[PDB]
Amino acid sequence: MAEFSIIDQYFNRQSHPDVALGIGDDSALITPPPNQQLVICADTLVAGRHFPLETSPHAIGWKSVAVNLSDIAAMGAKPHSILLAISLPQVDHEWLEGFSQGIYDCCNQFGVALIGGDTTQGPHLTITVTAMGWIETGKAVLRSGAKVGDYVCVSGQIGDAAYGLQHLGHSLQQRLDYPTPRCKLGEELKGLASSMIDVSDGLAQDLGHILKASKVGARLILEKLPVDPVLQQIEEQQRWQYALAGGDDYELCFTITPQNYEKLLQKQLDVKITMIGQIVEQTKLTFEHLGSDYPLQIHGYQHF
Amino acid sequence: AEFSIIDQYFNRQSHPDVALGIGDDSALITPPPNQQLVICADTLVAGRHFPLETSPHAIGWKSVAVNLSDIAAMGAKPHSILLAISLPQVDHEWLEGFSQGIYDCCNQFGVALIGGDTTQGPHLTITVTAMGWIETGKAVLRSGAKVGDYVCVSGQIGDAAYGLQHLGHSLQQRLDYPTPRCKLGEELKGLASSMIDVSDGLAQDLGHILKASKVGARLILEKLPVDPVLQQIEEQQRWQYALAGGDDYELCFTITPQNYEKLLQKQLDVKITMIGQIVEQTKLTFEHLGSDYPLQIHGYQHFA
Ligand SMILES: Nc1ncnc2c1ncn2[C@@H]1O[C@H](COP(=O)(O)OP(=O)(O)O)[C@@H](O)[C@H]1O
Ligand SMILES: Nc1ncnc2c1ncn2[C@@H]1O[C@H](COP(=O)(O)OP(=O)(O)O)[C@@H](O)[C@H]1O
Ligand SMILES: Cc1ncc(C[n+]2csc(CCOP(=O)(O)OP(=O)(O)O)c2C)c(N)n1
Ligand SMILES: Cc1ncc(C[n+]2csc(CCOP(=O)(O)OP(=O)(O)O)c2C)c(N)n1
Ligand SMILES: [Mg+2]
Ligand SMILES: [Mg+2]
Ligand SMILES: [Mg+2]
Ligand SMILES: [Mg+2]
Ligand SMILES: [Mg+2]
Ligand SMILES: [Mg+2]
Ligand SMILES: [Mg+2]
Ligand SMILES: [Mg+2]
Ligand code: NA
Ligand code: NA
Ligand code: NA
Ligand code: NA
Repeated sequence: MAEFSIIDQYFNRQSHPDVALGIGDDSALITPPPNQQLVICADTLVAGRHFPLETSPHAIGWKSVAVNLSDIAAMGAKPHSILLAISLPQVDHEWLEGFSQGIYDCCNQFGVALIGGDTTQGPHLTITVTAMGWIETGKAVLRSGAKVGDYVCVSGQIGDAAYGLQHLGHSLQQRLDYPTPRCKLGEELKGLASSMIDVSDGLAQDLGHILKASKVGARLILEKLPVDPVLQQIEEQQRWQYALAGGDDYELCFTITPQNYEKLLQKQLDVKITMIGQIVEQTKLTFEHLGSDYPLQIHGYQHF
Repeated sequence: AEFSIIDQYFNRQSHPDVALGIGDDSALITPPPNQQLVICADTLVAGRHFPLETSPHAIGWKSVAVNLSDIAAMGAKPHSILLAISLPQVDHEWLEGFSQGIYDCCNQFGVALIGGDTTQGPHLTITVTAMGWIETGKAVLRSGAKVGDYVCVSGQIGDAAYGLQHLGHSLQQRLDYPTPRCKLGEELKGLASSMIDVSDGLAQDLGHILKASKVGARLILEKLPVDPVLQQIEEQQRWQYALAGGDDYELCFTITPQNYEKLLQKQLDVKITMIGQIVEQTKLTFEHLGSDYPLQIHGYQHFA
């Protein structure tokens, strides 16, 4: 079984009616919805670096899609379709069946179509997914735009996936293996959030991209960070390391005025929202604990 | 480090046809009116899609070229690319040459680099996503070939496959620096009845058209456009390079006699050769000096 049978056997379910031309030709074709901009991103997952080597093939496929839908959500946009480029050393039916199942389970959960890609042989498992979304023209939430006085907020919990990586077997491994892209929240933040980013590297480092892009600073309250009860029971130091520098969260961190935060809380959401601090004028990220300044040194995930 | 790599090598101005380029979670494109998005992605694996010692400039060039080739194969105009690279080491001399190759190909064809992803991985792997636009409904597909249509191919075929086995020969330039036939693809909109780019080998790639169109073809072996160097080698090897070599990135297309006459009236920037015609019998056969010529051909396939 070779390249072309592989595509047909695992990556060629019937295309959505809303896709002008799916898998089968030199490119895919999409008809843009009217009065909307294309939103596009791509992220690579390297075996043994973005996930443990023994990660289940289903989880590998899920996360490959999930982390890229998360980057669409971080813009306020609605995801539409993906391309899948996979390089793998060996043809393993069992692995490919479970991997394609994770691809399609994530796509199906968020209404996304798989419309093309590329399948190659290479010595190390390497997956690049390109994601495409659409957004009302002009309405994208940027990493710039945060203003002094805006609240700093984050969805869900932070630190779960990082704790899980260090405690494989623990229930919190599910947050490492199966992050949830906050797609509907991202769309609900269109027109409310003044800036936004998804927490892939670590909350402090990813907030920092907003602070640099907006030429502002932020003061965070450590005891308001939303952590899992398990992390609430570990020592404070390691708890805040996990929460602020763990990464792999794929939650949304955003800024928002107090008035728009009240409108956001009136909405029906599928995820917890926590206000964790405020944007300030001084161009520094600082931490507060029990009403006093808390010095804290911290580094997020960077390749190389 | 990762963030310095992007800023130093992959962050040239955006440019004008791009609402939001590099620096956010996704890129933003305002679609031109009355046009469909054309999108594709191809992966290059070091030591497999190019000799390990290929210059970084040629690696960058080809990474873009092979993807513009799949846009050209639809009759579409290329617009922008994303670049996903997994690198074992940070090498500034390599990165300078590679990024220069990326941009030299983009600049030659009016294409913007609007985003991507940079990761560490044990083996050099590059996936470019290419985006183009086509007047709605006017894409040239792999289906559509009709009995009586001529089979044509641009340029020369076999050059790159010869160069790969004769590294150091002048024809290595066609391996290292294929030319995507962008303008020709555009000029075949409304003229070609079907089209594919010849990445795997003319016989196999024409085979994809034959299967999608439910027709066959008869090719005239002495009409195949080969380099003078291949004209001087034994004819069996000549035909294997020409028909199963791959890596040509020429356009193979079908066209009515009537529309072929119109194509010739255009001032084209590449040679065009009529090499045979579509027939009812659903087989690819070869003819040489007026008689059937049996030929066993196997084009490129991963895991084969
Ligand atoms: N893993 C994949 N998932 C989805 N579609 C894929 C995948 N690999 C390839 N494809 C699709 O299968 C078709 C054949 O792929 P390919 O032979 O690589 O095309 P080309 O030779 O034009 O680059 C294309 O339509 C491509 O987008
Ligand atoms: N090699 C590259 N070429 C072009 N753009 C790139 C490349 N690598 C990353 N980018 C861009 O740099 C920015 C930051 O990348 P990254 O930190 O990986 O984003 P994210 O964490 O949201 O996935 C993005 O805008 C991305 O599109
Ligand atoms: C085996 C293993 N080691 C380490 C990690 C942690 N990790 C890997 S990548 C990463 C950051 C997210 O990946 P990146 O490539 O930076 O994604 P992007 O910012 O492009 O979305 C983290 C915290 C992991 N998930 N698995
Ligand atoms: C070192 C090396 N070995 C072999 C080849 C030949 N080769 C590699 S890939 C390929 C076909 C084109 O690659 P593929 O991944 O199938 O591209 P696609 O069809 O997706 O465009 C050929 C002929 C090469 N260029 N370099
Ligand atoms: Mg092609
Ligand atoms: Mg990224
Ligand atoms: Mg990302
Ligand atoms: Mg391909
Ligand atoms: Mg990152
Ligand atoms: Mg992001
Ligand atoms: Mg291709
Ligand atoms: Mg191929
Ligand atoms: Na990305
Ligand atoms: Na990444
Ligand atoms: Na492709
Ligand atoms: Na390929």
